[PDB]
Amino acid sequence: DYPKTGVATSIVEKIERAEFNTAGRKPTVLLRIADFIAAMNGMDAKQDMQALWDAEIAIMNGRAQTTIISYITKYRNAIREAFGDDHPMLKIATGDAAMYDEARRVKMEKIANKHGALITFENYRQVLKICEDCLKSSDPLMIGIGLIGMTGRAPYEVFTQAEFSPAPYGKGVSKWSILFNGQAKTKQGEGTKFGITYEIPVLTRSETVLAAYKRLRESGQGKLWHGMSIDDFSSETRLLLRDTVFNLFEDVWPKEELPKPYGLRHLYAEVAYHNFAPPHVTKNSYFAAILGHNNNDLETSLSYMTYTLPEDRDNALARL
DNA sequence: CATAATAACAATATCAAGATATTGTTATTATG
Repeated sequence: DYPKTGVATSIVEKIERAEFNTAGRKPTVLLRIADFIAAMNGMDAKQDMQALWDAEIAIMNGRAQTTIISYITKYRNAIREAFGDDHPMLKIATGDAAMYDEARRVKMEKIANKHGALITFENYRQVLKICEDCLKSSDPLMIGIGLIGMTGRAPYEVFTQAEFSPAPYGKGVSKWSILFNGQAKTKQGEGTKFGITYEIPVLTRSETVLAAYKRLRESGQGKLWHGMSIDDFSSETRLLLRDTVFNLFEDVWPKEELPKPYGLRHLYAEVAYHNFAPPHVTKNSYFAAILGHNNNDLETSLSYMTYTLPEDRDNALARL
């Protein structure tokens, strides 16, 4: 209760921008958050805080649990922005503890189901070739896609904040590996890849990737993308990227699902493990190494194992 | 009447075991 007044400038600016729009939805949630932070101003009693949060929770009732959790993240971030990390509301404005447990349960359950039913990525070579061809395109979006397919970085990392640099092999450059900076979703942890330049494998010669990236950065849309926030990047590119991926790998992607930009990261993991993995490491370890995870974290890699390579599928049936 | 824009709505994958930050889908709105 040290600060009793505050303003979440993010939401407010997002509303002022949306005051004059040609079309689209009405920012109802942003409005509820704004009115929330507004009502929070001047409060010193915690019972009324609890009542406010009880009503606000009572609002988003007939919705999805994931949606509710995400919205709670929104509210909490708004509170942190407006007042600070010392406000009692942060201990009040949180989700029911039995909700997060159900979430975790469902998550690990899904992963477990995916691990018992791997998808055979039969035409993966064609996809890799498609990305490699996108590496030589003049459309920055395409170059971005191909970069996702080849270096395996996330769309946010690739389009907004990647720094690929030549990796030395003793003396000269490495043909099948580059350097990378910086990782996303790290939240600035002690043992995360925050501000860490580490070596990653690539699925085509390093000169080609470096060239395509150098072209990507110096473009107009590339400059428009650099340093962008996640919401900005979303509203700017998300649907276009989605439909371009939709149209690209239309008839070469596994029939069990639809082409999504993040599948290229999974395929990157599987293939680079299939080609470059040393004999004294496990799959989880190599995955954690090349994907850049928290220190001593091998469970996050479990979410990246959903595909199975045709050759493995073949020689596994060789035991007949 | 489609039509495109827009944010609600939703799920996944990370750092840390209690949530945050990314990626992914659809209903609404103004408008032409």
